[PDB]
Amino acid sequence: LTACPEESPLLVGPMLIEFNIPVDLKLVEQQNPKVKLGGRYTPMDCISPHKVAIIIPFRNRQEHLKYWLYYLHPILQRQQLDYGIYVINQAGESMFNRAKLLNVGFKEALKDYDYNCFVFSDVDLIPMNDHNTYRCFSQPRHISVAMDKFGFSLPYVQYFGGVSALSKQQFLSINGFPNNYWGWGGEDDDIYNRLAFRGMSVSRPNAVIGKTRMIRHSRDKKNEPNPQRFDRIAHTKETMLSDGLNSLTYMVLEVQRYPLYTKITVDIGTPS
Amino acid sequence: TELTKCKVSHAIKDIDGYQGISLLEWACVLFHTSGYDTQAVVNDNGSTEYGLFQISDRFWCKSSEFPESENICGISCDKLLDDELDDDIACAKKILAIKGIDYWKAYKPMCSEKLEQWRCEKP
Ligand SMILES: CC(=O)N[C@@H]1[C@@H](O)[C@H](O)[C@@H](CO)O[C@H]1O
Ligand SMILES: [Ca+2]
Repeated sequence: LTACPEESPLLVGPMLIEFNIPVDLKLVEQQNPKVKLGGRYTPMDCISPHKVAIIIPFRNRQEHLKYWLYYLHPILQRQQLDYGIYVINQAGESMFNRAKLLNVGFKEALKDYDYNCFVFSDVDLIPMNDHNTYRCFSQPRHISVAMDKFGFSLPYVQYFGGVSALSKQQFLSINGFPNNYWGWGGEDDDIYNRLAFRGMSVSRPNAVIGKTRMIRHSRDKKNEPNPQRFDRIAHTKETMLSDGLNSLTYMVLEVQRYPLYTKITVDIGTPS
Repeated sequence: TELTKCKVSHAIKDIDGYQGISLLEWACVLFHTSGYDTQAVVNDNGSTEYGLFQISDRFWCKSSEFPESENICGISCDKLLDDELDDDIACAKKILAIKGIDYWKAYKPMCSEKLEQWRCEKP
């Protein structure tokens, strides 16, 4: 087999994304027989240069995961990626720490395979067009550029939340993501600041192909606005040196290999 | 209600230039303050912030949780959870005149550059 084409011949373009019909993973597995234990998939027809670990921060959103898996597995296979799905589950009752969980996913995924690309995706975002490739580019890639939540548009040019992708080198170059953001908000802006400080610019697909749907949900009392977020993002240049991959610590409570994904439950401590 | 940037910009005209803050800067500040949600309610260390401008019951409006607040704006915090922005704006102007723009923590870090994107061209 030879290299997969630059653009996949399997793409269909725009897709209807609805969260009406309940999902059944047994069925999802039935429809995706090529996905191997742990949610790994590698094309058999060609060789993909995109070895992608897809990292999903997570806490008590199984219904969301079902929909995510139902839609993403067929898309990712169409995109001809050599990928693995990782759900990083936060144990405990401390406020949600999205960035820290993404850092754990990076370290843990690397134990399974020599991934060269990392897609970081909220569990409630589904791309509406499969030309929006879930892989890495020469510059950091922001993927969920036109979420319905923001009226199918980018809320501000510095926005790097939702779904993004960084090659292993790009991630390493910014000392990964911050571990000190507890509660909602700002951690994605901090990441944006890091990329900028390392001289990188943000690559994005246009607003049409970047259309993305957000599964609706009620406020998560376990993820309230972080009171310190505005201060923290003003010091990224200095704190990115001492808070990141190099200061990441956590305890693995359980690694679960399911047919559609790997779920790692971790204890990431408490606000320091 | 989750408003749009242009809906907000059109509603806060009387605030344009007050204390030297332009409409672009406000569109930016309000997006990062409440996500343009007129019904936003956030707790912050023993106090609650309300509406589009996230006006706090600590000093500015009167809430049932904290009735002896200075209530500097002379208004019930529930009046800041509707879509009639005249009183939200009136109170913001008092905050600007008394405390200044830095009451809004989003201003300095998120609204110090790239202001053009915040312009509403819709008449
Ligand atoms: C400092 C802060 O709160 N930044 C948030 C960011 O975390 C979030 O992803 C985005 C979209 O909701 O809105 C910004 O205002
Ligand atoms: Ca009002």
